[PDB]
Amino acid sequence: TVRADSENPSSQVITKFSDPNKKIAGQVSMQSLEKIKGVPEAAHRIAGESQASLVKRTLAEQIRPEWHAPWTLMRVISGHLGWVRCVDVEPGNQWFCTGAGDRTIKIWDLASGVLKLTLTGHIATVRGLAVSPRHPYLFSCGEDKMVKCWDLETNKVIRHYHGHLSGVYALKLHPTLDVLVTAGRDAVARVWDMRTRQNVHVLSGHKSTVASLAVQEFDPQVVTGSMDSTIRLWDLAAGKTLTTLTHHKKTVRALSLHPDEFTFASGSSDNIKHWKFPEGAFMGNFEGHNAIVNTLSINSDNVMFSGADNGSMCFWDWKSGHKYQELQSVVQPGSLDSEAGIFASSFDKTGLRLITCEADKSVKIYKQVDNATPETHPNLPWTPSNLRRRY
Amino acid sequence: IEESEKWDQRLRKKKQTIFSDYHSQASKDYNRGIRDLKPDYEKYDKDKKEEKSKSRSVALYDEAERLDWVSNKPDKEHVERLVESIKKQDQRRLKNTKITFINERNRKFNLKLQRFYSKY
Amino acid sequence: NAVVLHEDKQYYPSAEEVYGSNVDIMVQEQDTQ
Amino acid sequence: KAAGINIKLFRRKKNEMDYNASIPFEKKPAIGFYDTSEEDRQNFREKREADQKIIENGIRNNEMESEGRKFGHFE
Amino acid sequence: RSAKSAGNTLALQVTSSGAVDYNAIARQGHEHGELVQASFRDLIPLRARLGVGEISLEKPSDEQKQEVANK
Amino acid sequence: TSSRALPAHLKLKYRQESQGTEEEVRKQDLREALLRAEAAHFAT
Amino acid sequence: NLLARQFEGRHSTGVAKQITKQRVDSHQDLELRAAVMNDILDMIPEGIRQGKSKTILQHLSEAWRCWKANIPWKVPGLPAPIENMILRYVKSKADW
Amino acid sequence: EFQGRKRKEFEDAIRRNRLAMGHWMRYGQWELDQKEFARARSVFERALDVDSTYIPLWLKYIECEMKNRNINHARNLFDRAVTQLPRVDKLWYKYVYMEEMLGNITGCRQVFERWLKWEPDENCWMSYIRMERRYHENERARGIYERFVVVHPEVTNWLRWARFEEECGNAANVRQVYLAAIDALGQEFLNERFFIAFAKFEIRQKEYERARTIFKYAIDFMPRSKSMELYKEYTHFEKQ
Repeated sequence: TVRADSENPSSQVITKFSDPNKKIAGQVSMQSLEKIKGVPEAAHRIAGESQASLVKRTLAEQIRPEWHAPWTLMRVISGHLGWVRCVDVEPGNQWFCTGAGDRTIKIWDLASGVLKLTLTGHIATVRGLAVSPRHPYLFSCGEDKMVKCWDLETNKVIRHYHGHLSGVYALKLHPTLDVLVTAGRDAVARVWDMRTRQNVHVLSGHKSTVASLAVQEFDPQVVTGSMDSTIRLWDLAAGKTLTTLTHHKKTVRALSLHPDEFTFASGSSDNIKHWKFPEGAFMGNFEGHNAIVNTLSINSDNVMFSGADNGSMCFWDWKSGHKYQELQSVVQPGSLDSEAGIFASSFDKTGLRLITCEADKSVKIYKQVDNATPETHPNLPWTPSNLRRRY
Repeated sequence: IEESEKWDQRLRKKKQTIFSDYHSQASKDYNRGIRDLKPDYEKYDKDKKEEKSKSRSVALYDEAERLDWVSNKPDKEHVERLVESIKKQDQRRLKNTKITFINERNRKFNLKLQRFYSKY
Repeated sequence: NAVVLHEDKQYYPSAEEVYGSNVDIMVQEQDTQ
Repeated sequence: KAAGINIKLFRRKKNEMDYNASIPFEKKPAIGFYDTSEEDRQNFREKREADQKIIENGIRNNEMESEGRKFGHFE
Repeated sequence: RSAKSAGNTLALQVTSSGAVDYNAIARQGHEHGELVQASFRDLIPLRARLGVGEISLEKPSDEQKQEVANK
Repeated sequence: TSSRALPAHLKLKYRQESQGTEEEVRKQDLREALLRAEAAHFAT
Repeated sequence: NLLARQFEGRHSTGVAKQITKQRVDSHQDLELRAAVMNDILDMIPEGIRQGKSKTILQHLSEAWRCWKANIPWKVPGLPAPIENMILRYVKSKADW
Repeated sequence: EFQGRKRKEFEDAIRRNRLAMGHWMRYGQWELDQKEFARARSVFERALDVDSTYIPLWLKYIECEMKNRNINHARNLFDRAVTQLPRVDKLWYKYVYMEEMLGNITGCRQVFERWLKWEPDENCWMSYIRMERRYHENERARGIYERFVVVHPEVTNWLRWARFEEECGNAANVRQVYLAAIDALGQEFLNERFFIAFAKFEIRQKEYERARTIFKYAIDFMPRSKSMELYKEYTHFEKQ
């Protein structure tokens, strides 16, 4: 038909004249597609808006990671005779207590690892400890359905909290009020008064075991994640739920609060998500930990730790969501290969030492390498602008 | 060549039709149902041509701020064909869905065992 | 060439052989308070 | 009932809700964007009469099978 | 004419120029419909939600802490 | 009602002055203390 | 209490029962089975016909019995993650 | 008395194992055989209260509502189901199929718009294309193709748009779509098969200076490390 000819410039003037460097590698070259017919009144604006959304997303996933220095093993404490399930650190950062599957709570010295007295009195495995920062107490809970309040001035149980239809899997203390919150297998989180041992609130909204817990001072105060892969945000004043977070696919076994940022992060078998707290606004993913995460801990200087059920240990850059170190937990000599696992973890008060309670009957202490030198200790390489996340 | 082209299309489709996931299974069931559809009756063309002539404002196909799509009550023929298609599909499902042992359950268990361990 | 008696048999490496020389291995079987 | 009956009534035990006075737990479908309106109120007669024909069909089929015992007595 | 509202109010022309808003089924109940997350924008990180400027990631000061503590 | 539900331990105990209250922990320098303690342990 | 129970009723529902040295084993078994159910529900990926918990529980019970009788317990068709989890829980039970 | 007996047996069977969905399905079926409405919905939605994520129950409920010609009820049920589980395509596919085969296409168009707000996979967009092309109306299907390529930047979608464009009928439009595609994919995405398809379109249009020149451009564009198929197509055109 040869209505026009000489495509030599067209086949070049179209491809060449634009931004040379790719913006999102899928830019439709806004100025180049008006010329086609169609529905520019409605379809064109929708396409433009979708392009704006996608370019904003791909550009906002490109935060440069920091360095943060790597971690290393410094001490292996092996005193327990069962799986170590929980750990908490005393506010003065002198000693820490770890309950385990041998029915015992062992209190160790944080600096030296020397074993102080061993506390007995649970019928079954201990699943949660909490050293009160305003009282000289130590609350504990176990799969044997009762909650205890050890008086640390006499090392004897004084209070018992009884209402629970099955095992208790987590325990937390309100930072301001003298109120503690426990969560267990009966798909109910219960709120206890410390002094009177009364069950004021029965936060009953889930359908299965409330595997995770978190308590703070501003509303919503209680955050509970269960086996329904759903997180709930409760208000303690009325004992009702405000928001429900169903983004997770499998049970969320780890909830953790940022000390300084008013956001929280939760982990599950698929993905680790962190949220803006007042309304539960999603704020991004921590992808790369393809395992069953059990623990999440955030340092003071924006470092995240995530321990898996198979000994996988990943350290995350909180700001950029970049996994800057992969560590594989190694079992103590008597264990099996399948015995590698992590159940509980916590940074100390300073945040320079990380305490890990393993599925190996051992407690391990991790310390950042002191020499530093970002030139000689590079993080995991960061490869920007590969492709937009599916979401 | 046209007959050969139609044989090419047949053979092409034959090698894609030879359970993977629910995600793709939904699509395959839907496009089978589309393959069994008979659209383009005398209704649609009349609806396109009639009320478009007096389009003083807003188009019959505009749905950015259309209001009438809430109140579309179909006719008897369409609902009838709905019911017959559903019944035929149900009947099709029920049609396609259907001594080492002491009882019929033991038999089914032994056949399961045979399915899993005979390789080993 | 030497034989290993059953009571002398070792199945697992020492914690030093498995953790390196820059980790202190603590075995706190007994209480200190 | 064949010759002369005192209208025998079946016996219920003393501690059952009977499942025959109302819906056992009485939950209604949530109302949505599209108004049902007529879809049930235009055809309350249908809600009663489809029920009626199904009863009557059950009665006919039971009667035919009861006489079918004699009908298929020898085959 | 005596029909009342036998059905939910139709979708709304939201103030963000969004043509039609089907979130009314999800927000039906919960007594907290303003916080029910039922749209694809809720799958997107707040870092990249388009119509967001500065998001304040700091705790609600001390007056809010005291008020909520007292309540 | 039940024997174990009777009133008991009606006085809640708070951390006293030298027991490590929040004020002192905020005033204290935990970092250099921790490193000094670790070095003291190492010396043995 | 006697008069309250007389004029009110049992109020049996919604009451807890402490473990009393006779329910110790039957409660430990329940907790172990619940934990194994959770692990099964997690390690199995999405859309892989999750209705497979009971058979893995049977495998776990048979593995425990084999351990007690000192029998190797090699199952040919078992996937590696399931086998590893069963071994781990059997070792936990054996140590207890 | 017969419904009372069956009702009591099914009610205990579902109270004992409240997680047995088969019992609820069987109860709904048996109740549906005579008393077609009201309490059937009650029992079914009770089961959804037990577990609302059981897709077979949702589908069974839909089919049972449609057997008795209750259409608007089923449309409300779909709205609840799709706002509850937006990321399962079985419910969306059943919805669009039903609405499409009712004859109401003004509503299934907006239903598809709702589904497209979630950016589904390419299968949903292709279903929308096939829907629109089933009633011609290609003027807005071209725009829908634009949405498909902007949401899903891949060479395959651009070839699909070119095929639709040539089916509708134009020459400047198709090559113009191809120019938009080249300037969108850029150096790092444009593979040889794209230029092969453009060359084949040009040969079918019997404009051969264009075709030979795009062959030279493709020769010099991609590295000679991966140049086999483009070279052989160049040979086929020039010798043919």
